Amino acid sequence: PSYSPTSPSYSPTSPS
Amino acid sequence: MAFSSEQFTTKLNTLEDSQESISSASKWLLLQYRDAPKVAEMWKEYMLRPSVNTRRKLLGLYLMNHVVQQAKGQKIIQFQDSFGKVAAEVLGRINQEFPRDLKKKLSRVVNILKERNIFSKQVVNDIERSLAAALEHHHHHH
Repeated sequence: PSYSPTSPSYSPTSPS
Repeated sequence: MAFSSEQFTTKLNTLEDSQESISSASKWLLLQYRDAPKVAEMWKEYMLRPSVNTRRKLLGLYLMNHVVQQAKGQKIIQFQDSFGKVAAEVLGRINQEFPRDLKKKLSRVVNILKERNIFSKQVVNDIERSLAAALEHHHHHH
């Protein structure tokens, strides 16, 4: 095991 | 089998709590976003089943967490839309079974989730309500 419940992956919110 | 009510399910039975095991399972599941609503349902039912253990639930939590997170990353709302609703159940029911330590890992998942708003605030609240109902305690903000 080694997974992060956080992760560096994310992106701004957008309606499209 | 392909797109069966079992492909994603067999994945759950072969996950590992590590970055790449989850990443390989995530990137694949991400390729079949068509199955997003179905997999969200099968995912919850698999976690809510009495025949699953805390580790398999932790694995499922990590898989869906990467899936919904990476989904928002490329704006694949089908995942975060479907998974979000069933999340409140799973995360909130496994919260009643996870020992303090796995529950801490989930607590971060619920945190980063609403911090980044991977789901809708209603879904965020429903997850919080589910965790809350496990010990009947609440907070003045959501």
